[PDB]
Amino acid sequence: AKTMKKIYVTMKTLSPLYTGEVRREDKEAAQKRVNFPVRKTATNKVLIPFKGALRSALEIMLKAKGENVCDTGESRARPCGRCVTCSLFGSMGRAGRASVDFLISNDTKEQIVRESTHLRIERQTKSASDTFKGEEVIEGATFTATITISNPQEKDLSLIQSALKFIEENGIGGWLNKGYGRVSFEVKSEDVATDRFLK
Amino acid sequence: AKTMKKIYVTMKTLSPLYTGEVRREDKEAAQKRVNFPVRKTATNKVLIPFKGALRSALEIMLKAKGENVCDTGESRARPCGRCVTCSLFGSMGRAGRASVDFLISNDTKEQIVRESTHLRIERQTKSASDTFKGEEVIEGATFTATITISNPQEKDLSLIQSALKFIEENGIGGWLNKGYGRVSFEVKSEDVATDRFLK
Amino acid sequence: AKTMKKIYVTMKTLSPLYTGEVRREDKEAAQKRVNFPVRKTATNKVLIPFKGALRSALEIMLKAKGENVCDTGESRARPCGRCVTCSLFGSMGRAGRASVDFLISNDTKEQIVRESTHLRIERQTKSASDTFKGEEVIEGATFTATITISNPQEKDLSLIQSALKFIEENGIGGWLNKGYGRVSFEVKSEDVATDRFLK
Amino acid sequence: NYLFMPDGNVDYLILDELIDYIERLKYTPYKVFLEILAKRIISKKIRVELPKVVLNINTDNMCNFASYRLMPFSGFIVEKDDRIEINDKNWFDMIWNEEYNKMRSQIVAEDFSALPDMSHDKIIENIEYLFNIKILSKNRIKEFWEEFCKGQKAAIKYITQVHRKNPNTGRRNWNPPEGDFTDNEIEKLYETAYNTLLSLIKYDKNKVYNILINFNPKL
Amino acid sequence: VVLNINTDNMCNFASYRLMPFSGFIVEKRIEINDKNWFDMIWNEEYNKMRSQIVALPDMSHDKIIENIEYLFNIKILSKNRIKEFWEEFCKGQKAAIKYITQVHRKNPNTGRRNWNPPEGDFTDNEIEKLYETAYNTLLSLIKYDKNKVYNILINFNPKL
Amino acid sequence: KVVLNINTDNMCNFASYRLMPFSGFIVEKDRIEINDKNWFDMIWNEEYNKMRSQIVLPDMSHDKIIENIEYLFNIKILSKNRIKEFWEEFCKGQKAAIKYITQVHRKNPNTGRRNWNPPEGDFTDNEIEKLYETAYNTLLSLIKYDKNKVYNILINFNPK
Amino acid sequence: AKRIISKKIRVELPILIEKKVVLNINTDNMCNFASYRLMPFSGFIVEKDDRIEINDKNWF
RNA sequence: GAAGCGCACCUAAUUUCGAAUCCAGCAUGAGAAGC
Ligand SMILES: [Zn+2]
Ligand SMILES: [Zn+2]
Ligand SMILES: [Zn+2]
Repeated sequence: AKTMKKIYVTMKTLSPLYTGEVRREDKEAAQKRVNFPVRKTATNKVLIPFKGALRSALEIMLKAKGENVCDTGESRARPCGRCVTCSLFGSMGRAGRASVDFLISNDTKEQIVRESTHLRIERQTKSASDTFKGEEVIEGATFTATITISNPQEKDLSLIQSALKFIEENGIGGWLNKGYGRVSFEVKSEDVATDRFLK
Repeated sequence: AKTMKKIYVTMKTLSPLYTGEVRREDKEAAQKRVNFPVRKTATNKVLIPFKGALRSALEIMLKAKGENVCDTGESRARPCGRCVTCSLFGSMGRAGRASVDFLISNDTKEQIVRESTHLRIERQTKSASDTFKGEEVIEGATFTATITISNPQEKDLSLIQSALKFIEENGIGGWLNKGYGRVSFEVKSEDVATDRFLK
Repeated sequence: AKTMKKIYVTMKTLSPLYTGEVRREDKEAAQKRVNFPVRKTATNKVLIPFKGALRSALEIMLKAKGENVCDTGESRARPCGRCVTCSLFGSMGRAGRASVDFLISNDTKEQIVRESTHLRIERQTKSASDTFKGEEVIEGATFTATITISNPQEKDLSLIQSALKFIEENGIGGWLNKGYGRVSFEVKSEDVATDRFLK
Repeated sequence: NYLFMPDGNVDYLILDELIDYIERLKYTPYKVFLEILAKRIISKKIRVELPKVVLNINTDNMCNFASYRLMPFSGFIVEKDDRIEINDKNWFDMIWNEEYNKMRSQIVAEDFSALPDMSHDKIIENIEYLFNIKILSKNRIKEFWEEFCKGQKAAIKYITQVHRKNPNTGRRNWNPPEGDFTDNEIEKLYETAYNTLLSLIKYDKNKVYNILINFNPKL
Repeated sequence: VVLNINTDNMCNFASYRLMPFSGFIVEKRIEINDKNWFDMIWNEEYNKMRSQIVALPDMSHDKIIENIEYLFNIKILSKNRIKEFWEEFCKGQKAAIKYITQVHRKNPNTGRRNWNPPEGDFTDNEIEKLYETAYNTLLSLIKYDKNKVYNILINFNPKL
Repeated sequence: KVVLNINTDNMCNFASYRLMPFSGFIVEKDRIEINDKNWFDMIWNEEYNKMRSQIVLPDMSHDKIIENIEYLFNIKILSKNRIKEFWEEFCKGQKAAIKYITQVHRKNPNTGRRNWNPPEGDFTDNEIEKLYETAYNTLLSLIKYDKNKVYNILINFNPK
Repeated sequence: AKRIISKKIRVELPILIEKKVVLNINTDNMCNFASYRLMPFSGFIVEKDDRIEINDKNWF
């Protein structure tokens, strides 16, 4: 409790990135022009959910390794509370110690979000049977997050860095199967004392 | 789920290759100089979609074999999910196990991207009735992609390689009827563990 | 949809050939050395457009026969979609069944491409007025192209062979009225399956 | 290195004897932080200063003009999250076109301000048939109720937008039916959806709301 | 407060008459000036500062509607053409005039204008008359204000 | 009478004229009023909430009911919130409670999700579907009883 | 290098000098048009060798 | 065996599509102390 781990995460896109609008009003205002808008701030900066990506990464690798790690991905699945990812990201009775911030971009939509034309091609005619327009974040766009771990253990840095390498492999956001979301992570960790703000 | 199949493909370009700029901003910036821009990255590398080509190859070939494969290429076609291409490349209800990256170039624009003059000739006059300008990818250009299959089966690598040979017969993107897109693929396949990042 | 037609086309050049360089950078880097560069690859092999020559040939013969074909080679002319050249080589709604590869030389530009002095001579003084330099493919050079028809009908092979005989009679490439580009063709058809790559 | 004669290298100095001291340092100062004496120090080939990240995103044409060089630019300063940027007229034209497109998107036609007849039983039968073959889907019924609550004119406009067979493509915006059908049955089912929605357009709001809860309970 | 702006295209929303509007507030007395005034003042200042350092055909609205209907049916005025003319109209009247002049210009070395060719069995004199009709129609559409051009062209290219 | 309901604060100075890019709506009434989007969002919500204003027994043993509800409370299908909601429904009639168990037990055609809480444990999928079924029969038979017995039986499992 | 060191210039035989940009104009009178904090300004881009700076009509 | 020449011109536009579909549920806590 006298120390806190702070992981500054600097992510850079190697592929085009899509995650989706979640606010119904901005989706409606954008779906007059764009069928798939990116999730944006009101300050015009792209957000990418981060806690679910790290948590899903850690449950897949820790279930492949063989540890007694629960699955919170199933429909209304209750977390157990006695596993590693329940300690790090949360349980029913205890909040997760790793407060994972959103992946806020460094830049703004007019520099990173580009409208895009996607297609659906008939397999016999080779003609565009369908098309749609989705916004997408460019390659080389830089995103900043901060993971704040309270009462840290020894393995938390290794767990977060391994989950980031899994996200580098598999992608973040949506449309991961068609090639979107391939990123790189740079980690600057630092142990702080919880009484740093007190003058 | 403990194992995962990584398929590293390197596409050597043997004919010219046109893929199309999907980004309206990049098109409008580039349609003052060339009429058919190449799909490029913001890091100035060529982007080619890969999941749709492998999917279309597998549906054409497996419909020709007589296997139960739904045609997703028809307009507003809903995948059934009880297919074999639906397991690899997704359905309405289950994501595809084969996450297929974009074919990003090893080199950059101004090293593999060239800017070309195309023509249209009167048949009774043999004079240039129309001229346009396109952007094309040179021959010998190497592209790398990685296909990660999450719950691997035995048929996945053979189906992906088959589909690749169909692309070497037909073409990867753009104007496949006039000769563009004839390419070759080199495949390196490995079966990694899912807990290879967890330390 | 179950079978597919391969026409393997081997063309032997019988009079010197000139297809022009299309790439602006390749034409600009050669203008101090040759005024007329030949269309080549980055692997230094000669590239000839073939789909347009076959389409123009079939339009000319089928229009002179009296069958209903569209004259696509007029400026910005939309193909009709109901003629057999629209079936073989495409329309704006349906792609061509006959995907026609480029004519790729079997040898390198060092073995088959030579520089040349073309003249313009005054008629009264019988003297050299203008001198210019071209690149020409020598006679005896061998080019290969594979024509793949996706939904083969009965008459498509005969239509391609009649267009090849027309191209032998007229010429391919440029400078056709000066005697350039007279070729010979050796078609090798083959009815392959569409599912032959499936193991 | 900041000096306020130290023999070691001095990158910056913070200040005719001044000139003598400055020349007396080993090497030479890169910048000195000092009027006429500053320009005299300039005459000894040494730089002077005389005491959010700013980003000039602009084209460039330079007129030397006076001793100071310039570039005429009336423009815009944009304050952002951690940076301040400078843009020209074209940026403001682009944001003006995007905002003006966003404006007309709003207040379209008459929001919240010539139809066939068929019985209520017929309407439940046709919506119940087209629910189960995936033409009148839940998204379709939702946007039906959204365009209906803004008036009958908006609902006629949206129905004529969905049912419009585009002469370039021959594709109506309906969801294609699920099951084995030939083409003529597919257009007849689309015309059935046309007539059913245009006939419930004539009904009152509580006779529509009660017909679309048993297909969309989150209307 | 003085309006000093257009008051057509004034739609009905419930018991109110509204208009989606986008403009400037000038405190001088109080002037709600539009983008026309702003481009005039911007040119004034830029021209002023730069030195410090150193006819439309009159065609009726119903005709306009009939003519763009006819040229859209025969594909001379297409959705891409209307969309590009709309973007060039958003940059000003002079830029759009340039645009339609570049489209209409018969190139003396080819005899080709940048219009899409007509769909139909028209002879070359009729094709030239329909191109002149397209030039006169869009060039008369240039003279109208922005909301009226948007209203005419939104019935033709919905994705404007 | 032009009344400016735009904030006259935050206004720049360009070309010796103060100015502020505006983006709102003009409203006819005596007054030609200038309102912002917030006003149109408020009016849109008021008219939308003015249009949405017009919005109109296999009895088993008592011991079975107790044993079933004991098992479902232990395996976490019939929880405290669902018992409280069922009690509020039974406290507004039996037909309401019919509709409530119909709503919770309604398997979605597309997803195959019933709105019960997944059973805690390691049961198989057919066992999970039969457990949702006996939740349906147990609650539906409890609607057939009267208010006193339903009250005393649910207060053992939800003390509120 | 000896003669250069005698002429008082440094030599290495094989100091964060950043060419910043200076605003030099008020930003208090900003406004929100379409999710951007903008102010139209009239000025000059002066290109002093130490730093780029932006100035008003007063400076010219 | 020598020598000259190795250059010019046009065109670089146009069109279609930019939609559709599924979900919006749960669960825990309802007290504990003073004055
Ligand atoms: Zn757990
Ligand atoms: Zn399927
Ligand atoms: Zn045709």
